[PDB]
Amino acid sequence: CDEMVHADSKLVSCRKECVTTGRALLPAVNPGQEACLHFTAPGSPDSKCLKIKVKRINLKCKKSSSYFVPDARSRCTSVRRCRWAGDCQSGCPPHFTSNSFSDDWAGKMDRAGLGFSGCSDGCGGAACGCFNAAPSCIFWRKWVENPHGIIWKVSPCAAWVPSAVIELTMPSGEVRTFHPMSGIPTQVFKGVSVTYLGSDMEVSGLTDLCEIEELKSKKLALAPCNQAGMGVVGKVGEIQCSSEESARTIKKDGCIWNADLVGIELRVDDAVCYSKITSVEAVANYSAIPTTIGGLRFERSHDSQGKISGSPLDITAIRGSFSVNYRGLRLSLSEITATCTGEVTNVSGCYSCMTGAKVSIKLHSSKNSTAHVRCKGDETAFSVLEGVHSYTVSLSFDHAVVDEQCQLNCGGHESQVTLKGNLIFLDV
Amino acid sequence: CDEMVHADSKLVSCRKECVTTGRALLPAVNPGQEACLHFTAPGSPDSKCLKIKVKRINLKCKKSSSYFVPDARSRCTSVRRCRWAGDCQSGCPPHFTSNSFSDDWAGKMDRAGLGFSGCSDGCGGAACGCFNAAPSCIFWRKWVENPHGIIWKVSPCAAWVPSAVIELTMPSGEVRTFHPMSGIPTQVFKGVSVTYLGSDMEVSGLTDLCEIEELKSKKLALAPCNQAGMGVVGKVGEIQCSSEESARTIKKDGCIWNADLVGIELRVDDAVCYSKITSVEAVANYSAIPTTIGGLRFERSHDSQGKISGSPLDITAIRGSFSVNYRGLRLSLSEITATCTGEVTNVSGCYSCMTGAKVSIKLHSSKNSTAHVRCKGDETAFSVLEGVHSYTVSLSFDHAVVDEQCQLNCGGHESQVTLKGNLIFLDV
Amino acid sequence: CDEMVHADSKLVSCRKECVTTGRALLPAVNPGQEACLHFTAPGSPDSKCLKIKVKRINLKCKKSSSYFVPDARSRCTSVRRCRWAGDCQSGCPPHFTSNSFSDDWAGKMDRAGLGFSGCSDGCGGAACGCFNAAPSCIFWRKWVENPHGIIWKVSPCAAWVPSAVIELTMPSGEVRTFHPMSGIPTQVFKGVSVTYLGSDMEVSGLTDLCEIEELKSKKLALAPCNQAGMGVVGKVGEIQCSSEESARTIKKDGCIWNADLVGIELRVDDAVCYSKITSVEAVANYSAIPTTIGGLRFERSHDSQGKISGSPLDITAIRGSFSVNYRGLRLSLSEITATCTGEVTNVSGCYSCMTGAKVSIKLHSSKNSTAHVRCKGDETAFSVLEGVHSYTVSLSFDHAVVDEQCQLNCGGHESQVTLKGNLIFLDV
Ligand SMILES: *[C@@H]1O[C@H](CO)[C@@H](O)[C@H](O)[C@H]1NC(C)=O
Ligand SMILES: *[C@@H]1O[C@H](CO)[C@@H](O)[C@H](O)[C@H]1NC(C)=O
Ligand SMILES: *[C@@H]1O[C@H](CO)[C@@H](O)[C@H](O)[C@H]1NC(C)=O
Ligand SMILES: [Cl-]
Repeated sequence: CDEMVHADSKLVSCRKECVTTGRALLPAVNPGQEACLHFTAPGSPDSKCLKIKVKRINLKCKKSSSYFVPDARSRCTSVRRCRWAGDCQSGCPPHFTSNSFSDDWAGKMDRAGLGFSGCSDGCGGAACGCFNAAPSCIFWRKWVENPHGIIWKVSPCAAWVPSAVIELTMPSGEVRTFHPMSGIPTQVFKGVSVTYLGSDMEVSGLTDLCEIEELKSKKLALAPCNQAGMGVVGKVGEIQCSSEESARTIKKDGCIWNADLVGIELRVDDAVCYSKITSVEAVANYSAIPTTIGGLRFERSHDSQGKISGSPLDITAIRGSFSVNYRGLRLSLSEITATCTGEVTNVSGCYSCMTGAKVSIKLHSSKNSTAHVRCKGDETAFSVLEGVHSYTVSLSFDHAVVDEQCQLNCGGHESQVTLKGNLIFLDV
Repeated sequence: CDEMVHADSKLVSCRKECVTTGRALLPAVNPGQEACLHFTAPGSPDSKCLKIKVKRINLKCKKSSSYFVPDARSRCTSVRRCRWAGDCQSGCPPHFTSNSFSDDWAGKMDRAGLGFSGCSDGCGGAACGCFNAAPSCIFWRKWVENPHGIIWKVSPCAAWVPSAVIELTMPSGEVRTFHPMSGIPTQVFKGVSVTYLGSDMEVSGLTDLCEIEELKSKKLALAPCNQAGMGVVGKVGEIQCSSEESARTIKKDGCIWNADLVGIELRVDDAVCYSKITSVEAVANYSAIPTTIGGLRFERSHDSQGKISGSPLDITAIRGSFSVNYRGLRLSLSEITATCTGEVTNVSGCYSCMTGAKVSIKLHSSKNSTAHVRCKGDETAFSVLEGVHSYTVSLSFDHAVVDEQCQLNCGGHESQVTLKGNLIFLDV
Repeated sequence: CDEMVHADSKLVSCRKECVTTGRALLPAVNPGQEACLHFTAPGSPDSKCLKIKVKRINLKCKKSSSYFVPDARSRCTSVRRCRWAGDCQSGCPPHFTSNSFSDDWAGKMDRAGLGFSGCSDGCGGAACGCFNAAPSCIFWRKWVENPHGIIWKVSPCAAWVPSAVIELTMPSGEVRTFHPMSGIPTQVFKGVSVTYLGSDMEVSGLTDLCEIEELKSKKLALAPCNQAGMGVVGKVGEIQCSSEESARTIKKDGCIWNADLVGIELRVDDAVCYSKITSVEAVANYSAIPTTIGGLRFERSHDSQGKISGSPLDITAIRGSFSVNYRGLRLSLSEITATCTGEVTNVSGCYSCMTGAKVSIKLHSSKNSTAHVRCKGDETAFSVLEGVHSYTVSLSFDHAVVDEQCQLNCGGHESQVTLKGNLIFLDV
């Protein structure tokens, strides 16, 4: 097993009772690493074997206020009336503001729909067909509608919190996998308890991301977005609604937007509509779960405290700590370093991209361990299994043609592998 | 007294002036947790008691450049002059640019204020009241003003750093509360010194936030904003000024903006003003201190290193570490586990929101300790005091009606509590 | 030789054979701090000296998808044709959309460039030079182009990862300097190995930054930007291209933009172009490296991964951890505390700014150590050398005139220093 215990002590704890007790500290346990502790009673040379393993440490999205986003399509129309016809009596009437409708539009329109209307001056003379010679009125409105009724629920991730899953193997052979309470001792067997002291992750300053979920396809995505109530043009949430029903038809009462998302000019007798709306569907496709951002792999979650869980691809970039309290027993450790040799089969993917290149490598390891791969461009560490298995790791490059040598290491035994491949650049 | 010492050692330290010394390691102490260390001399058979407690670990806003924002109101005006009247003598004069003013606007306008002017062509013939038939001139200006003179100071938080407040109890009973220097030993009494080794915090990737302060009400807020010199439309700082005085009237001499924050459409005989300005008063009211963002509660600070200090609601998400060096003394520990039972009195607030629901719980604790509450949807941990006291904890829910059971745990003694209440969804 | 070892233990390590081994834990080592370990054999007076030092811990930009940004300038043109001249036969022809070009534009236009065209009505009657009285047609196009051919490559930093550099001094005096792999033991000499357990940095929630590099000057900057494919107006990346070739002339096949970055006002016979494009050169100039953001100094990197390395100015805000495994040897430590006295020579710079004021201080230290400076306005810590040297440190103030007392400390020896200076406020 692995070298995980880095401190062992005999302590005198009191309440006035006082008992001599043993206490071991495991300060840095990466996921996949395993400690094997043996406890021997005074009378019997037999040892009880306890195994302590960090199965996984998940990053959980700590959400802010959620909102809904419709699949918006731009729309507009316009009608012109002479200076003595219709509502246009001596210019634009004062009541025709941004939420006004004209009876001369004749097109099917949602009176409760989200949009922006207005009155403006048009051509006047008889050369454009008006008895009056002064300029006329052009009643126009630009608005958005949601055909197909596609809706996403957007939840910005205000922060990310580690959630550990530990695996403890009893001397009886029973395996207990659970999310531990930090600082709370877990009684494993007679005289011995295990306490999870907390988690550490070396990745910091993660860019702002949001959980995006389509309400009737249930597909998940993770991408930047606006906070609830914000409408910065160019991001998901520029059009947002406070409920699913409001987003179904984009109603005024529940949705907000920036009216400049639809461009409208005013010609003599028509209007051209220029959609400036950012496609939420295109963002959901590009950022679809599973995805890799900032060296963190984000996938669908196996628990209920968040549908998305994250973890670094470099397995040594996140760690747990343990305290083992044992009384009436003597501690011994099972420790051996690992060895591994490797060959890389293919190197494909993209360079200077968010995902990073994909390096395929087959590797034989003497035991379950952690393999390290270090190039001049990037480094990573991943868990490997005993025997011969193939692995696909993510390494970043900044050039198209890759032909360099990198180092491979398990437990201090260093080897070399050959990366030969070609990478592409993604469009924006 | 809690279980905080996880390693104790006897060392041989030299300077060669070699001395045998003891050193205890406290690697993970949450705020509210407390260690009790007893030291006995080889001669005297009784102990001196030293108590080490992490009172608080505060997150301090590491500010970038600050700026000032006014309570801005959109505004514009326009006048139309025939081609042989007024300054319009030969169409729009080239000198009349974005900072030019017309003496015909007839408004008590601030000629030093931030805004944008311009001249455009209008209706020409006698059909719109001009003897000349060539097209007239429209002198217009869109600008922004600050009635009531309300100003906010905005300081973007480029990063957050932990600031620990530790509390040492001497055998004399004297309590010393101070912010320790990491790595600097603090002499407590004869032969013993304690050293703070640093702080750890698990919440990562916190969204960009800014300290916002009203200048003559002093009320604080924490919300997203532009950096200094940036003017993204839709966030605080779209209009920003380099001094309090320039923001009082929004002077062009010290303020910057995007002129598209105000839309102006030119029609004959008047112009309509489209306000696209984000209400800073609306943002500061919603994000008012105290506020809870991403599992962190931000409140007014008790020190002088910034007016806002943050801390995780789950107190086990932040921790400090100590080293205790003792010479000529034998270390013994006071350690006892806590038990608690509780009942939940009220469950109110919102769901799927930034702050989270509020769970009120009466709890009896056998000692100062940490209580854990784990539900199927969320989990938290909070400090409790000895005896019967009431607490208000924040738990997140994604549905309106809450009627479920959750687990309560102090020191590995688990009981159950029932949550009943109704929650509302926040509007954007 | 500082006090870095906080735990030493004797362990029984097995693989049926077992062996007794010593293991020392160094849980918190700041940059510049050094541990001195001495190993003696039971029957031998020969002592072997081992020095463990953290040279520095660097933050590395974990890059997202890269893109290219040109130095764009606004441009537009316009022509007007009477109702029966040119393409204007029956009003504006429908086949003239945003990507159309009129053959009557005088200046030569890049028909493959990025821009936006359109047809609009204008003055009609003989008062503006047309026989027909119906409104004429105005053919216009607003676009951007890249004179001088200046291009930047932008790489958003999705996250930051620490990268430690340690140096080990052998008993032979040899110094071995390398970036360690976390968890991999480094054999130093017979019976002793050193393992790096990981890095902790207390700075969290760092604002989103991007690496900006001019392709032909190689100058670097670090500033906020748009993600790849995003075009929020007001940030770097509002105009972005997927290749250096597309950015050389701002072609449409590879670049994207928001057409509202160029404003066009169509008047009777001319067109005026309004540029609201954010100057990238101004951002790269202001944010040029080396720069200080959020208490972290970002400088040109000395390694191969990334051109930029970050590190806290407060050296106690980042730390490494070591484990020393030694067999058949007894451990003894060399530990001396430091003393230092100092006086500040000059206090200049800005207040309420991202960089903070710069404080120059001459300081006499008895050894290599860490000096702490505590004011009521700010606190920092920096590495000092043995002897008398001058240091420049960054401390933050919120007022213009500084007249306050501050405290200096090395190894628990506290004195006082008197900062006096004047600071200025930066414009937006
Ligand atoms: C190695 O890992 C595999 C899969 O997790 C497991 O089945 C096997 O028992 C492990 N080997 C050990 C624990 O020796
Ligand atoms: C429990 O905490 C309170 C306030 O934090 C303190 O006054 C009291 O002395 C503590 N009880 C102990 C240390 O036994
Ligand atoms: C002090 O630091 C300097 C520079 O880091 C180094 O050259 C010198 O050897 C150090 N002194 C020691 C290790 O005693
Ligand atoms: Cl972080």
